[PDB]
Formats: sequence, C-alpha cells, structure tokens
Amino acid sequence: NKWWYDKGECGEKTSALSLSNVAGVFYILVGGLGLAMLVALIE
Amino acid sequence: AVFDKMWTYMRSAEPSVFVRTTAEGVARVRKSKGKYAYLLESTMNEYIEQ
Amino acid sequence: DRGVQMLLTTVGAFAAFSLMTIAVGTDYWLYSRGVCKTKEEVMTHSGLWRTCCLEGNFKGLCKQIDHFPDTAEYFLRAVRASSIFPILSVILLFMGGLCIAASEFYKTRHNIILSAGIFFVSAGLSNIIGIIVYISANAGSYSYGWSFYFGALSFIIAEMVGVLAVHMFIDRHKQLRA
Ligand SMILES: CCCCCCCCCCCCCCCC(=O)O
Repeated sequence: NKWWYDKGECGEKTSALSLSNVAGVFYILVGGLGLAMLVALIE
Repeated sequence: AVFDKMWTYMRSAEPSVFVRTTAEGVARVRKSKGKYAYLLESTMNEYIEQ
Repeated sequence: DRGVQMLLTTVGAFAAFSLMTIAVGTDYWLYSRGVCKTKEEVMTHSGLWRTCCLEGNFKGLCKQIDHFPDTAEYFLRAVRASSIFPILSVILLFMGGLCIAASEFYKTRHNIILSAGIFFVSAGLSNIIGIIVYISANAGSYSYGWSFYFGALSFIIAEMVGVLAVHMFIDRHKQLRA
C-alpha cells in the first residue's frame, strides 16, 4: 500500500448547455422549413 | 494517517507548497483564489483572521 | 411605393451578397488561442479557410486549417471542410440578385420576383445551417470576430429582403386582379 498508494499522486460545476447538444433539433427545424417551402411550392 | 499523508503530499508537491515566512504564507493564501491553504499556529491564525 | 420598394429590395440584396461574400473569404471568424504554424500557443485569427496568427513572435503567417487531423462526426467534419452551406448561401444570394435584375427587364412575368423571394429565404436558411455547423465543429476561451457577425447580419438582411420580395409579388398580383 505504502509504495503504490501512499506515494500515490492520484485520488466540476455544471456547465452551460452548448450548441452541440441541441444541434439536432436545429437541423430538424431547418429541414422542416425546407420541406414546408417545397410543399407550398408544389401546391 | 492523516497528518503523515499531508506531509507526504507537501514534500511531493510541485510547485512548492512550503514558504519561508508566515507573512508570505498569508500573502500566498490570499493570492490563490481558494487554491492554497496554510497550516499554522491557532493563535497566529486567529490574529491574522482579525 | 413600388419604386421605393424595388430600390430597397435591390440595395438589400446587394448588401446581403456583399456581406456574405466578404465573410466567407475573410479570416476573422474566431479569435481563439492556437498555433500559427506547426509540423508555444498564441492568439490567432482562425477564419473559415486559413488560421493566420497574431501577437506571436511571427504574425501574419497563415496555414490552411487542419481539417481531418465516427461517421456521424465524419459527415460534420466533411461539411465544415467544404463550407458548402456558407458557399451555397452565397450562390443562392447571387441567383436571387439575378432574378431581381431580370425583374426590371422582361417584366410582367410576376414569377421571377417570387423566385427572388424564394432564393433569399433559402439563402438565409443555408446561412443558419452553416453557422450551426461551424459552431458545432469548433466544440472539440475564444471569441467571434467581425466576419462571423458579417455572416449573421447577412442572414438578417437576406430574410428582410425575402419578405420584401414576397410582399412585392403579392402586391403585383393584387394590382393585376384589379
Ligand atoms: C426576440 C428579439 C430578441 C433580441 C435580443 C437582442 C440582444 C442582443 C445582445 C447581444 C450580446 C452579445 C455579446 C457578445 C459576446 C461575445 O461574443 O464576446
């Protein structure tokens, strides 16, 4: 224990939520806007 | 256990945790935001706190 | 009035196209702290294509960003590499400009103004996708430079000009039916 651990060199706040873990919903949003425009133009 | 472990850490610390004077120790614990703590005599500690 | 509306649409289209073209060619997108030239970390420019250095021992040196130093990540890496969406935004703005120019000549068609509107709106959507892709690609301190905000201002102006075009087409068809 002494030489492997007693000499052991070894054994945080929530971060704001980044554009990377809601990016998918943005992609879906813009895709849906494109689809809506396409449908309107077809009609 | 506890005090010996603290000693082993302090000897095995880089940069240097130790200081040469009480005044610089207090100055350092102030300098580090909360990254330094100083172990010293209770009476002196209370006086410095006041 | 029709004259003022057309002038404002044309000026807006030109401004949006100029802004996006400047942004997609200039280098001041991301004031990060990276490496000017490798194979000591300092401030950088880090545009869309070349990451010029700054404030270092040697300034002004630029090297093409090391795209491609997980297929889900691979596709995003590819899309940022080409910057298809910013470029596609620029192309769509140019095509909308062509439509608006053809508005005055060969007029009374009434469907080229609608085309201009659709192109401007699509250019805005392309621009927003491009911004999201770019910001996502750089999640692996910093700040955003004036070229990034040029892209953003381009998006807003493109959307306003698209609204103008669609409203102008509606007014044209309202006049025609009376
Ligand atoms: C629904 C309309 C709401 C519009 C809200 C407008 C608020 C604009 C404030 C801009 C703050 C930008 C801070 C810059 C940060 C940086 O990049 O260093």
